[PDB]
Amino acid sequence: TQLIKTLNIHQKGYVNFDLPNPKNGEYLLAVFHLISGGKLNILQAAAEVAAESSTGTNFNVNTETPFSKEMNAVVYQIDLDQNLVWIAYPWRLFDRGGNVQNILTYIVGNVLGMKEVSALKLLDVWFPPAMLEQYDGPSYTLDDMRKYLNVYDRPILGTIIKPKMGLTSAEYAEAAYDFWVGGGDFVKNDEPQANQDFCPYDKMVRNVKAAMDKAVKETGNKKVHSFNVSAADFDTMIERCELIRNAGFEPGSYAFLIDGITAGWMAVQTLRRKYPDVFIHFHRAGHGSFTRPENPIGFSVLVLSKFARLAGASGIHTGTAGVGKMQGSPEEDVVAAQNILRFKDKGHFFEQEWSKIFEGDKDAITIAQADTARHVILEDDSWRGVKKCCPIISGGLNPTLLKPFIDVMGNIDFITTMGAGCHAHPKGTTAGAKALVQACEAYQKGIDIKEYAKTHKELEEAIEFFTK
Amino acid sequence: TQLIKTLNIHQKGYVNFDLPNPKNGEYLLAVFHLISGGKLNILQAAAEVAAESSTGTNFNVNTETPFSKEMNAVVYQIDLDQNLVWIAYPWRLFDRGGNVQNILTYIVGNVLGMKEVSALKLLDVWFPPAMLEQYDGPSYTLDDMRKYLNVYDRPILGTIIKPKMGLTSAEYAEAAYDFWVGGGDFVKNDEPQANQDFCPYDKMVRNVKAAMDKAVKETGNKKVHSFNVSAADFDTMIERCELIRNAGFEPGSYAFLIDGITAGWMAVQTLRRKYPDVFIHFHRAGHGSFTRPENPIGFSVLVLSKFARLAGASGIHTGTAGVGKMQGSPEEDVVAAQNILRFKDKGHFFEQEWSKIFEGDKDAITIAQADTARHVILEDDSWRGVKKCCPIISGGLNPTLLKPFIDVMGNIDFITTMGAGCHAHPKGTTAGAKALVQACEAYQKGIDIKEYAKTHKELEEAIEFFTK
Amino acid sequence: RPILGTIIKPKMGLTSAEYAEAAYDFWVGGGDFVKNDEPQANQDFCPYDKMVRNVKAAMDKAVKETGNKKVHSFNVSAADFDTMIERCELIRNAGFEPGSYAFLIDGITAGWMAVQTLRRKYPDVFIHFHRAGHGSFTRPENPIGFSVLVLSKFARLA
Amino acid sequence: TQLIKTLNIHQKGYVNFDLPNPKNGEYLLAVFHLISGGKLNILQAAAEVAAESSTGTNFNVNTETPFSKEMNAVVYQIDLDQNLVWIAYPWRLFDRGGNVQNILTYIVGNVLGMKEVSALKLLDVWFPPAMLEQYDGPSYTLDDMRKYLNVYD
Ligand SMILES: O=C(O)[C@@](O)(COP(=O)(O)O)[C@H](O)[C@H](O)COP(=O)(O)O
Ligand SMILES: O=C(O)[C@@](O)(COP(=O)(O)O)[C@H](O)[C@H](O)COP(=O)(O)O
Ligand SMILES: [Mg+2]
Ligand SMILES: [Mg+2]
Ligand SMILES: [Mg+2]
Ligand SMILES: [Mg+2]
Repeated sequence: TQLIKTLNIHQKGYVNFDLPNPKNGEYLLAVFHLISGGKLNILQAAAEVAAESSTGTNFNVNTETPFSKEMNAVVYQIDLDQNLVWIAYPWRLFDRGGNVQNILTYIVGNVLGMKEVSALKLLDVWFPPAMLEQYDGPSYTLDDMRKYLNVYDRPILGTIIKPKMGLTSAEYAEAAYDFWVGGGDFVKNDEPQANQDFCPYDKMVRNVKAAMDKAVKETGNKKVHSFNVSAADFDTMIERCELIRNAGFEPGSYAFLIDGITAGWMAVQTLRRKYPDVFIHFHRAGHGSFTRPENPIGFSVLVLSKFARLAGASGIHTGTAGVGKMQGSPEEDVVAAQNILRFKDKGHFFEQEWSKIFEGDKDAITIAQADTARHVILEDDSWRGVKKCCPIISGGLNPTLLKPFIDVMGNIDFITTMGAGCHAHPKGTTAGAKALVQACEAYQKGIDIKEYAKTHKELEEAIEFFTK
Repeated sequence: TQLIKTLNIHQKGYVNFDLPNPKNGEYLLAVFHLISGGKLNILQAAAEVAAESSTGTNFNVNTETPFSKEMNAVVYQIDLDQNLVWIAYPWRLFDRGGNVQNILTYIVGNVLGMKEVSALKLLDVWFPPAMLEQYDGPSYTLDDMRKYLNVYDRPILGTIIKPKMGLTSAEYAEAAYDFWVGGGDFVKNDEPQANQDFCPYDKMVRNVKAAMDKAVKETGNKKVHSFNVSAADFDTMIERCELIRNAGFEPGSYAFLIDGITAGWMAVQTLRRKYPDVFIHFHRAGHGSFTRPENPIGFSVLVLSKFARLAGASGIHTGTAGVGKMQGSPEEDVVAAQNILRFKDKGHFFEQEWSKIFEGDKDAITIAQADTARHVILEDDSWRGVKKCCPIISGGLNPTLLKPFIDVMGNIDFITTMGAGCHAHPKGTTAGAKALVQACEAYQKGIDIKEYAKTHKELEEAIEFFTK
Repeated sequence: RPILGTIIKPKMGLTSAEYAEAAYDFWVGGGDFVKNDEPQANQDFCPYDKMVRNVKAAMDKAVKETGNKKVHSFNVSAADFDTMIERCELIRNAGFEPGSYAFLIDGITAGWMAVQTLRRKYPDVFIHFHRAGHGSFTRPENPIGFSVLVLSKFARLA
Repeated sequence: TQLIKTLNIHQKGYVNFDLPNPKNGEYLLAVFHLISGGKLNILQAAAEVAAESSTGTNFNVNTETPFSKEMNAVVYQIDLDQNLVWIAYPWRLFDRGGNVQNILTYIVGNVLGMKEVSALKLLDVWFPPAMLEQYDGPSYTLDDMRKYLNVYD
């Protein structure tokens, strides 16, 4: 009321507390933690943020048409105690053809640089079904990799080949084989692993193909390697992708890892569209400045995961919820993982149903019940909703912390990669992989890891090394 | 000394205070503001940051080869009062072929997410000449656009067509013509301006071509439009680029604008390599979470500008140094602009010469003296050094603030775009452009804007509107 | 007068820009001929294409400044034929003035087949026979081998 | 010691007897039987050979960068009785793409023609695994021909 009266003529055009239905399908919804930078109240700063993020500037321009005002972002709700502002963005503003970076430019672009706000954090977003129809979403999912690996009822066990850099193609392939033949299913390139002169990319791909062939023949179990395809340009990325394709691995045995933050959302969308049959591994390296709680300006991990799911990433790192070495808590990481893995989640502020069909459809209710029961959904009915994005759990994880994270995760529908958790095991990479599989089996059987390690030497050695 | 003794075996491998020559060409140099997250001193947290950013993890992995330890990032200097840590990264770690996002993944990637640090801000970086040889740098520069525009001895005057979104192709072209025929040289797409359904991209390009043709014929002066080519994927971006190319504009009359942060560094490098003859307009929308001083985790504006120059961007927004609406001060913005515009700058912590030749070369000294004298350098001798990256000054700027920013800028070698400074002028876009040109002429003649506006109605109206 | 030439020292370790700068420094100082050192190739710190482009720019600058033509001898010895011809075509499509570039081949290490292939594919290009490794054949301290005269005669025949 | 003190400034950049790990993977190792050709001792001749076979000449050139010194071949060991010199060549010097004749041009190229040495025989070389990854190696082997011929034992 009073804050509305404090608004000038320009700011009033971007504030509508009497918006009749924010969830009518015309508006993406964004909740911002907002603290003004000085001399502006919360509502004035929110109006400036909405103008700078939809259509306007610090002033009313004389070129403003009545049609332009329809595209205005409007503040439709404010919590004064929490400093929360809700903004409805007409998704007509966004670039057509499922352009996610255009959305990020609108909502988490210039507004982060504004001195009018001392804190601007996009906590959550809500995608209407009409807007959700515009975007690709995932095409390859965790269920497809589960089918390829024949891994069900447990998290897909993965590793990151440590050292991060400095190994040759032969050494990297040897480490990948050592993890694979030890029982591990998933091996990923470290995020900066690329065509370095001491580890050439084609040699690395060929050696990884040979190592995976040997591991598959020895264990009788399929294996998956996630190749980092982040390059200087598109041509190098697609050349590396085609090099992986023409190796040639079995279909499903390789995933395309892209550094989403650094390489860009364009690279993620290009990989998703060019290779819909390949698991797109979204690596979120560099996300911290956006998502760290110490940083007042940015967007939450939940928003990043939601936009990664929208962009078509098959999976994205979500965080260990403070169990690992990455910041910082379960309330962000587990919530984001549930939101990207579930057909419907809470989440932080918006009830996000990833269905693209009518709200009260009986088939939608059946799909939600099946998704809650952990059955595969959207296989023959992919039009109904967005496919799930697989959470990927990494960062300072050893087998001893496998059970606690699941205790925070609430489920086992995720890929877990442990670089130092296995390669820093005193008895080698294969011993670390065996210890990880032993910890997973102990969790599956309900046996405590200390009790389980009495008959499993690798698990006991991992507990002894990783407890100090 | 004591902090070195506090280090364990793993951390000692990433700390070398006795590094004999950090500037030997083997190491990129990075200065980090670092505050530990808890239970770790400054040296321990710096060692973890260096390990996580070069080769290692929280532990020593048994796969580590002696060759791997050579690629270790080493902390070679620490200021305890300022909480500053210097890390030398062997640039052998970085992906070959001039991949900049690989560098960003190494140095400002995973380390931002580490809970071991409560503050981690990359304040500055230093590129050795041997490393600088590996990267493209700019190919089209501000000097080429100055030659095309026939604009010398004053900043290139530019505008952003406000409203940011909501105008049709005809209205946008009309606003661009109104600025161009008013004396303004440069018109840019707003950062999210793309193929929206109400402003189709091909229609916008054709209408902008017609408007620029009309403005060029009426004024007898060439004009430049910067088109936003940020798309969902590479194919859409190149389709829009080719659409601009086959419009067909005069060569030099169009620039390719890319949202570098959101669309990604891969898009910037791809635009640089595919179109070296086109001004690559780096728009840094979303940079704030990286660069805002309120955010303890990220990298400085200077580092972003330096990496944009390395990636081949012809120009990048640098900030109004607190004069405009964007945060927040001259010490970051002006320093970054000088570092990307000069052949050699201070800068924050490293003396960065952008020459790729011997440090004491007489020709290098002559080139530096010519660059200080504002002569065009590196035309016939582009091997010698990296071409300058033009600073672009935008954000809450009206003509009344044109003189003060130059007072902080120390030069007029920049493109200045004013969206609300001209389109919010009460007498229209052409009146705003005339007021901006009048303010520029008043600065060039030393006449105060209040004195100059007595014989120039547009400048007086702009002052009256923008002084309150 | 003899054609004045130089070899860019250091032999290795210079970037493409530093190499082109040294070549320009010799060229603008009155020197006519600049050659790749015999192992100078597509090293990671001095990429071959960047070296060729920078040498082309430096030769252009020296030619305009001095008003005299300049010649650079590029080492085209590679691992295989395909790499050698790729480097040769990279030199040709730089594109230098015809006669301003010579092809340097390590005739002993790379082999006589490389020398003959360079001669037959590029008869209009000066074939620079570098004889690195010849000493074991030609050193007087070595009782087994062949004289320098024999090596020169077979080079001229090839 | 005394041979180290006999060296000049130029030769000292190609002699490092305190090389910490010659087998760290950065260096191809070469052992040379070396007898100097007159007025140079074993260490000076070895330094000249290392300079001529990695980056240097008979003098210090003014174009030498600090990066260039990182590519210097260094004599890291000497057997005075056997006239043996160990030189660590950073394999960064070698042409990329598995170029073997480039390696031979470096190590057994110009140095054979030097008059500063009266005997220069490369007895042995050691390839680090990181260097060995760069090169092809045999693809068809004696085992393949044994399988084709059905000839074993
Ligand atoms: O390099 C690394 O740090 C990791 O490989 C983990 O290594 P360790 O498991 O051996 O520690 C992961 O890439 C990061 O955890 C990603 O972070 P996030 O999951 O938060 O996106
Ligand atoms: O939408 C905007 O906010 C602007 O068009 C400025 O508009 P006005 O000039 O009309 O205010 C610019 O894109 C930002 O300033 C970029 O910020 P930076 O220069 O810091 O990268
Ligand atoms: Mg990693
Ligand atoms: Mg139904
Ligand atoms: Mg010079
Ligand atoms: Mg030579």
